[PDB]
Amino acid sequence: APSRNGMILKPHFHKDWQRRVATWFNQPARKIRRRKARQARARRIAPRPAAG
Amino acid sequence: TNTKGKRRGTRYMFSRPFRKHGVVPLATYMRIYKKGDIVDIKGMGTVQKGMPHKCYHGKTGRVYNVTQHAVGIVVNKQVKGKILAKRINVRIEHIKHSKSRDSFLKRVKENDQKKKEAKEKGTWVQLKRQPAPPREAHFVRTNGKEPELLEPIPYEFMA
Amino acid sequence: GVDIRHNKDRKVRRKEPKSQDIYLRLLVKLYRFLARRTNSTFNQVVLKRLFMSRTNRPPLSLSRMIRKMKLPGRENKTAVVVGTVTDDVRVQEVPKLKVCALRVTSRARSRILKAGGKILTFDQLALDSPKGRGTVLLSGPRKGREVYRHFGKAPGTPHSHTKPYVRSKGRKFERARGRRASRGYKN
Amino acid sequence: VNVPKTRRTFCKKCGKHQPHKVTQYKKGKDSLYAQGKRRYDRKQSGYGGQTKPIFRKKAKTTKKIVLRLECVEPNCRSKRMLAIKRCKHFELGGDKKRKGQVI
RNA sequence: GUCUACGGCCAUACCACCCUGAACGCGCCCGAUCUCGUCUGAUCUCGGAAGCUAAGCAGGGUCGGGCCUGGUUAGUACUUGGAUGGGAGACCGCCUGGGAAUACCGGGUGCUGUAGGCUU
RNA sequence: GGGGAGUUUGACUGGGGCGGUACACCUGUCAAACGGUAACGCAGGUGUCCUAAGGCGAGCUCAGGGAGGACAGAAACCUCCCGUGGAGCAGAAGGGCAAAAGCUCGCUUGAUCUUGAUUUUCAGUACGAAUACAGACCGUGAAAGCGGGGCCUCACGAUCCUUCUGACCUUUUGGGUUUUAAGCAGGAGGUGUCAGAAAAGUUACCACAGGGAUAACUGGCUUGUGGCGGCCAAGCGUUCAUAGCGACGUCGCUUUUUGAUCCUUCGAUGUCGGCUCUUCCUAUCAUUGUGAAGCAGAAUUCACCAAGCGUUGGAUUGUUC
RNA sequence: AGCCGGGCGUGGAAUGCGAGUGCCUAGUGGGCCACUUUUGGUAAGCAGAACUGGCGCUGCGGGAUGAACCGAACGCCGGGU
RNA sequence: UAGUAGCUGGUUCCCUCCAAAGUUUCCCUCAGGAUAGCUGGCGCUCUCGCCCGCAGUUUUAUCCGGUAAAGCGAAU
RNA sequence: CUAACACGUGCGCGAGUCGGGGGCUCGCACGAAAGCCGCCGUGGCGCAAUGAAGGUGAAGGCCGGCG
Ligand SMILES: [Mg+2]
Ligand SMILES: [Mg+2]
Ligand SMILES: [Mg+2]
Ligand SMILES: [Mg+2]
Ligand SMILES: [Mg+2]
Ligand SMILES: [Mg+2]
Ligand SMILES: [Mg+2]
Ligand SMILES: [Mg+2]
Ligand SMILES: [Mg+2]
Ligand SMILES: [Mg+2]
Ligand SMILES: [Mg+2]
Ligand SMILES: [Mg+2]
Ligand SMILES: [Mg+2]
Ligand SMILES: [Mg+2]
Ligand SMILES: [Mg+2]
Ligand SMILES: [Mg+2]
Ligand SMILES: [Mg+2]
Ligand SMILES: [Mg+2]
Ligand SMILES: [Mg+2]
Ligand SMILES: [Mg+2]
Ligand SMILES: [Mg+2]
Ligand SMILES: [Mg+2]
Ligand SMILES: [Mg+2]
Ligand SMILES: [Mg+2]
Ligand SMILES: [Mg+2]
Ligand SMILES: [Mg+2]
Ligand SMILES: [Mg+2]
Ligand SMILES: [Mg+2]
Ligand SMILES: [Mg+2]
Ligand SMILES: [Mg+2]
Ligand SMILES: [Mg+2]
Ligand SMILES: [Mg+2]
Ligand SMILES: [Zn+2]
Repeated sequence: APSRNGMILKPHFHKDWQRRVATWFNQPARKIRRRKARQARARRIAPRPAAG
Repeated sequence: TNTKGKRRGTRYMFSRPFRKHGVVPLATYMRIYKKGDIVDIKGMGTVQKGMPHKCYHGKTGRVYNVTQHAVGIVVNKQVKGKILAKRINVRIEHIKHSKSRDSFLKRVKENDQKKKEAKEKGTWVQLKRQPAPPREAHFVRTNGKEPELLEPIPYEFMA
Repeated sequence: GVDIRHNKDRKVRRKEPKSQDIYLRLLVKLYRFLARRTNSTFNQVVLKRLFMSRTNRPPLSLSRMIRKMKLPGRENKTAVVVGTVTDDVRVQEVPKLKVCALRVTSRARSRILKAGGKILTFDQLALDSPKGRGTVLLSGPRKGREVYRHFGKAPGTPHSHTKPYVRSKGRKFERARGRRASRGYKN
Repeated sequence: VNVPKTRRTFCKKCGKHQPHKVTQYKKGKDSLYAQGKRRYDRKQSGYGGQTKPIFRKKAKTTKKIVLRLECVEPNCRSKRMLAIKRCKHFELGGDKKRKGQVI
C-alpha cells in the first residue's frame, strides 16, 4: 500500500528470481585465468605481435 | 444525514424583515467601496444574483477587488482546526460598510490632533483608553429624610 | 500538580558538531572560547554555523562571492564563509579578495591566488580579527538543493508547482489524467 | 422539446454571427479498422472466451441529443456540434405553438 | 409661510370622514389638422387656455384606526456558571451574573438635500 | 451443446432473511438564535419539462368580495367600487416578487465562441452546480442598461474504447505523391451499487478461518403485555355508595407469561418433558385461633395472626398446558 | 491605482507569554461514562446526537466493596498543614 | 509449496525523555485500507538580559441570529 | 537478507563526479586482498526546459548619431 508520498515502483521480482542468480565470486579467478591464457598464447607465438 | 444544498436552513436568515419587502432602497447601490475597506456581509434574499453562501452571513471581511456590480472580499472561515482567509465575490446588495473601523479612525485623528497640540505647551495628556477604574470615595448627603424601611411582602397566591 | 505542558520543553538545536573529525573540533574549541569570552556576536554566529550539518552549509560560488563583495561600502574587507568556496567557470575577470573558508576547491584557490588575493582559514582568521571586524559574512544558497522542488503543497492539487516523484521523464509518465482537461480534469 | 431548423449564431470560421441550418446528430457507423477495434479482434481471436467487459446494467432511459449546426454561407459551410439537456421526446421545427386558443 | 422639478430616509409619511386654500405653480378643463394609439382622442400622444378649486394636491381637525416612541407588566418569565441543596419523582429553592414579551396607561403624527418660483 | 470446465451470485441492516433504500441528489424540522451536527427519526420531492416556460422592451394587475345589467340561475358575458398579494411564477417545500419576477403583445436566439479566477461538498481533490470578471460576435431598447438559459435552493457521470466536429495542423519512421491509420482540442454513446466489477441458485452430505463485534438457554436492566393489590364513589345489591361488588378514572407491586435489549458465554455452561429427591416463598385450598356478613341452624362468603402439617389415584396427549 | 521623496514615536485597552518555519514519521480510524441540552422508545445498565470533563492510558485519600462519583494526579525520603 | 489468508495465537535486556486515536472524505467500503486530524524525531531563522508579535481570557466599539420565553383583542 | 525509492545524517571531490566492467602489476601464506590505468570516462547521474509531434530553446539598463 502507498505511504504518504513517494515514487510508484515496478520491481521485476514476480518470478522465481532466486533460482536464477549469477553471483560473481569467481571474478578474480576468471581474471587470473584469462591472464594466464593471454601470456601462454603470447609465449606460444614467439616474435609475433601479442595483440594479433 | 443532512442535505448539502446551498441554501439549506436559510428560511429565516435570507428572509426579509417584517414590513420591509419590496424595492431595495437606492442608497445601498449608491455607496462607494474602495480597496481595503472593512465591510460586513448580510445576505439579502430580494436579489438572488451574487448571493453569498450562508456560512459568511454576519461575517466581516476586507475588500480587495472592486468590479462593475460586485466586490471581492477576503474573509476568514474556521474549517475544523484551521482558519482560511478565503476571497469571495458578493454583489453590492448583500454588503454594508462596517462601522467598527470608523470609530478607531476618528479616535486616531482626534488623539493625533491632541498630541500635536500641547506639544508646545509641554503638558501631559492621556491617550490610551484605560479600563473603567473603581469608583472613588464621595459623600452621600441625606437631606433630613431618613431612608425608609424595606421588608419582604407576605406570600399570597395569585393564580 | 502544575498546569503546564512538556511538549516543547526541550529545544532541538545542535550543541556540537555531529562530525567526528578532529580539525573541526579544534576549531569548535577555539570559537567556543571566543564566543563565550567576547561580546561580539560574529563569533557566536560563526560557532553556530560550525555546528551545522553539510546540507545546512551549502557551497558558495566564486561568482556569488565577487557579486556580494562588489557592492558599495564593502571594499578591502575579508569575505568569511563557513562552507566550501567552489569555482565558477562562467566568470572571466576575478578581483583580489581576502577569503576565509573551511575548504576551497583547488581550481578556485588557483584562480584567487593568480588574481592576487590570499586564502585564510578560520584559525588565522582568529589571529587576524578575533572579534571579526571588517568581515563580510556570506553563505551559499541554502534552497539550492533539488530536494526542495519536491517539497511544499502536493502536486495534483490546484496552484501547486511541485515536482512529482517519477522514475523517468516522458510522455507516458504522469501526463494523462490529472494534467489535462482533455482526460478527466486539470488541476 | 421543439427546436427550429434555422438558428443565427456564431461561426468559428467566419468569426461572426451567421445563419446556420441545424439537424440532429446520429452516431456514425463504426469503422472496422480503428486501432481499438483491431486490438479488440486481435485479443478476442483464439481461446479464452470474452475478454473485455460487456455492460448490462443499463439505467438511463434518455440521452443528451446533439444539434449539428452548419453555416449557410456557401464558401464557409463549416459545421459544429452543439448539445443541450436530456429529453424524452424531441422534434425539429414542428408546429410552432400559439397562446390563448381553444383547448 | 409655502409650492414645483428631481430626490434621500421609506406610515411620526398610511387609512376613513370633515373644514380651509391669498399669489405663483401643480391640476382639473377645451379640441383631434398634424405626431401617435385605441372597439371608443376613456387611457396614451398631440394642439390649446373659456371656466373651476368641485376633485387631485397642501394645511388643519377626530377623547379616530394604525404607526413610532415611553411607563407598567418586572427584576416576573427565561438564562451563564456552583454546590455531598431539597424532593421517591415531577420539579423547586439558593449563590454568582445577564435579563424579556402581551394585556393596561401616557406622548407624537414626517424630517430633509439640490435647483427654481410665489408671498412685489 | 450443464455431458464437462472455470467462475460469480453487492451493501446497508437493533442477529440474518423477507421488507425497505435511510446507497446519488433537493425542501422544512430535528438542530440547543454563526456554521457543522446522528438514527430503518418526522413531513415530502427528483432521474423530468420548456423555440419558450430562454433574452430584452412596452403596456396592464392578480385571488376574492360587494352592487348593478334580456334570456342568465349558485355558477356563461359587460360595468363600477373595495382589494399588501390572501393569486400566479412547470414540478416538493421554503425564500423572493406589484407601473414586477405575475398577465398580454413586439422583436429576437447571451441556451453562441474563448482563456483564466472564485464559491458550494471538501482532503480544502474531482464531478455536478453556481458566482464575479475579461476578450470577440450579437439580441433588445430612445437610452441608461439588461442578457453568455429557466427568480434562488435539485434535475446528473472518470480512465479505456467508439463516433462526430476543427486546422492549406503534426506523424505515418531511407526519400516523394495519394488513400489509410495514429495524434492534438471540443461534444456524444455509460457506469442509478450514481468517485463508475462483466455475474444465478442450493446444501439437512458439507468444509475452513474466525466471531460472544451477532442470533437460538439461563442469568442481568426494563415491565409495555401478563399476574396481583390499592384510592375516588357513579351505580348493583327489593330499601342502602362501601355485607358483598364496583363503572368513567387514577397510584402501585411481582418477575411463576410474553415482549424489548444484546452485558457475559461460540479453543462449546449438554438445548423439551416425565421419573426421583430435598429445601424454600406466601399472593392460605384444608386444618389450629380469631373478627364481619344481605351469618336463625346447616351450608357459604369477606378479612386477620399464620407456611407447622397435608394438597391424591387414573383415561386421552411427548407434552408444559 | 501604482510609484518615488519628505515629516511625524506618548508603540495609542487590561492581563499573560519568546516566536516563526521546514522535512521525515509511527500508532489510531470497534469506544464508553457523567452534569446540562436533546431524538426514538412504556421503559432499559436500550438505541442516536451537541458542549465540556473524564475512563480507556491512571496510580493515590474518601464513597465498606467498585473502570467513570467527591478530593487530588505520582521521582526516593524527614517535618508541618 | 515455506501455496494465499483484510482472520486467531505469539513476538526475548535496563534506564531516561515525549506521548495519542477510535473523528473527516473516498473505496463491492462496514473485523480492512487510502486521506486529513492527533504523535515523535531532526533541525533551521530570529528574539530579549527600546520593541516585536501571539492568546480556548476579559474590556471598549461595532455588526450577525430567530432558540428559551412570550402572542393569538397580530398574519397562518 | 537482496533490490528499488524517499528523506535525514557522516566523509571525499566539486560543475563536475564515479572504474563497479576490463587491463597492467614476477598470480597465489595473509593475497579471491592492495596498487596503478587517464588517449581504458565507453557509460551513468548532473550541467536545460518545453511540446503529442514536426520542433524551438532561457535579461537587459543609460549618452552621441534624423523625440
Ligand atoms: Mg502505514
Ligand atoms: Mg510534581
Ligand atoms: Mg517533543
Ligand atoms: Mg476461433
Ligand atoms: Mg379629452
Ligand atoms: Mg383642489
Ligand atoms: Mg374643497
Ligand atoms: Mg390613535
Ligand atoms: Mg423641499
Ligand atoms: Mg401688498
Ligand atoms: Mg458447473
Ligand atoms: Mg448554537
Ligand atoms: Mg416591466
Ligand atoms: Mg461580454
Ligand atoms: Mg421567466
Ligand atoms: Mg434430506
Ligand atoms: Mg456482546
Ligand atoms: Mg340503588
Ligand atoms: Mg456442567
Ligand atoms: Mg463441558
Ligand atoms: Mg399473609
Ligand atoms: Mg448510549
Ligand atoms: Mg491523557
Ligand atoms: Mg484519574
Ligand atoms: Mg456504599
Ligand atoms: Mg508527609
Ligand atoms: Mg511464513
Ligand atoms: Mg475483514
Ligand atoms: Mg479482533
Ligand atoms: Mg431554526
Ligand atoms: Mg416555547
Ligand atoms: Mg516515505
Ligand atoms: Zn461560416
